[PDB]
Amino acid sequence: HSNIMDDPFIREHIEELLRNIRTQVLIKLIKPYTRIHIPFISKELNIDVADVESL
Amino acid sequence: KQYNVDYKLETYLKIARLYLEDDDPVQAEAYINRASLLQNESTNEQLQIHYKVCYARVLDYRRKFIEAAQRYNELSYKTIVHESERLEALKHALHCTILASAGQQRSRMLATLFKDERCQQLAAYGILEKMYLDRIIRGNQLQEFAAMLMPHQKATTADGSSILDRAVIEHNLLSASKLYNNITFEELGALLEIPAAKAEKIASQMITEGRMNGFIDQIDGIVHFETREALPTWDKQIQSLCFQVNNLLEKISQTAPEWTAQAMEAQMAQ
Amino acid sequence: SIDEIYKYDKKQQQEILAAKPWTKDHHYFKYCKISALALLKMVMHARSGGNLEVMGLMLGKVDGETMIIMDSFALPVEGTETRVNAQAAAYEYMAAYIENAKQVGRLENAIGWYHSHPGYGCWLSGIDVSTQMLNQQFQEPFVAVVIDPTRTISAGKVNLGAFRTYPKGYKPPDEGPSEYQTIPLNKIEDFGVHCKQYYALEVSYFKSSLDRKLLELLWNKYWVNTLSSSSLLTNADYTTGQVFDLSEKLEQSEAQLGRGSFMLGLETHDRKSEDKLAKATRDSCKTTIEAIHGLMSQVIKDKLFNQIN
Amino acid sequence: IEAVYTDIIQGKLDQRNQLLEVDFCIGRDIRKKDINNIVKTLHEWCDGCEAVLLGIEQQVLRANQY
Ligand SMILES: [Zn+2]
Repeated sequence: HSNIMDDPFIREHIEELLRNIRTQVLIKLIKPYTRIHIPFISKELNIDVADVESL
Repeated sequence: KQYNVDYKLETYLKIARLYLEDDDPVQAEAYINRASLLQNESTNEQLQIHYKVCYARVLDYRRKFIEAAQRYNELSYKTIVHESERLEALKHALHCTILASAGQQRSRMLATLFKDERCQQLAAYGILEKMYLDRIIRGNQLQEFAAMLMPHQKATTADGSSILDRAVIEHNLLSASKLYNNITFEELGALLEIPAAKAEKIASQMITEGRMNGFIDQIDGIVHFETREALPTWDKQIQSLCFQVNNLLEKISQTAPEWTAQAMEAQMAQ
Repeated sequence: SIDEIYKYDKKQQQEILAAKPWTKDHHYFKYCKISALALLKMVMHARSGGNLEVMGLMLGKVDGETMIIMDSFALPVEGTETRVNAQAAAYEYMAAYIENAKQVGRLENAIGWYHSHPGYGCWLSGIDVSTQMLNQQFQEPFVAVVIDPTRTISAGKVNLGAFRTYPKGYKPPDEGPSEYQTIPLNKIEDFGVHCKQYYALEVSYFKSSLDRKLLELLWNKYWVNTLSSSSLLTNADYTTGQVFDLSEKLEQSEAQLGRGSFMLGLETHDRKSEDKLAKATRDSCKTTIEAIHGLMSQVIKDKLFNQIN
Repeated sequence: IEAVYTDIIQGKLDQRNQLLEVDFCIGRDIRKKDINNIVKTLHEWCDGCEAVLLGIEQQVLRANQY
């Protein structure tokens, strides 16, 4: 973090980058099947349930 | 000095072979790249055969078990290669195919390898016979194959729960897709002798890669492998029924020519 | 009498050729009857090696408003027409064939020309329009037949379009079939330019003996297995395309009919709009009977195999 | 699965419905008493085929009349 988000601009953009990578991982995970519970996705993404619902 | 293409090819081949037992892919990958770059300039046929053998070894080592099997199978039907060396290359192809990611390409390679009689000569003949003729794999065939591979596992070990067991689980899920229309998490895990979470994860991975068709429902814990509506199932059953009728009629005519004479007499009377 | 059409009456043909009733009406010839033999031979020639642009002559006769095609044959084409036209050593071959036939029996003379359009539709291009116009100068009548070997696979069946040109300067009084055909971008330009310079004949096949022979052979050897599911029609691209084309044809008919109500005394519109309605209905009926036949074979077999006893 | 893998029965398993769908299976022995049932089954099939053959002929005659 001393050389990743140290730049204020990268600090601003890290939230968007995390949102994008989480969206990509979620989409890849839910492509092969259907009707999947939310808490399993939250545990896989290592984030809160509300964030998973919003995404 | 403007070294001729043969000398550069030999040097890069030697470096690549040395790096395979030193276990350092990055630089040997680049050296195989350059050896391929200058490869379509050389003349010597034996040098080309040695290069192809080394390239197949590299493919087997990295993760490219299917591509290594393809290259070894291509090299197996050669003449200048020693019969012992040809048999060794075919054995490498067979082991790579068994260890390969179980999919359409691996199924085609298994079908192709079920033709060589020197495949039947090998001790893994039974193994690929089981693979291609479709069955479920237990944990007792693991020992002999693991011993054969590289006194441990092929390439450079595996440690990914063994590539042997990865392939066993993949082929087991393929065989399940052959029979099981759908399966629950607990019963599938019991069949594969693994926890249900591992079974569902491996099934999802296989579905994502396109090697196993189906979809997974997480509420009921049921993975619907295959559902062929109602027409394809009915059509194949009728076609199989008619084919078995034709097989029977041929068998009576061949094994009992007197029946054919009786059949001609019966049809002429009426 | 199924075989009555095979009788050749030379004097009657001479009488018709002396009468020349086609000079009294440019729409005189309305029907084209093709023998099963000539159809098969032209489709087989057209298919040749995949999608080859080939051509030939048709032997036959005339009967009232009907042109009758009895046989067909091809001409030598060294180096795939390296000279002008697909003829090269054409005259010699043609004359030889004619005399040989007259001896062995065939007394039918030239009635037209056929050629193939691999995957671009059955129509007449500028070259073919000029060719059929010259075929209306020499050999008074003549008919241009167009085949599609690649659409015999794509559409599944495909008709053998039969066409006749209008003389230079002459306008179709109202003739407007409003028939849609899929024409490639590099071919639709020429198509639209010369499309009105000719008209299409109604192509029909007298139920003779050659036709039912082929039907029996196929359904006694290759199509003897009446399983294959039961409906290749299930793939909704051919029916849906015909359904969508039928919808567009009648939608344009209503738009013309709505605009034609304000004009009092336009007889041409009435005939053409009703002609469109009739043509569209037949296409739906032919599609309907095909699906009905599909289920009939389905029902009889499926009921038998499953629950016979 | 052992029976299927030894090329005895061909079919599919439905665990959700707890059903065993068998597409094809081998037969059993017939020497003493099942022959009469086989003859009866064959006679029923022959009678059924003749009934459909007569039905097709009637429909063809009806089509000719139409
Ligand atoms: Zn043309």
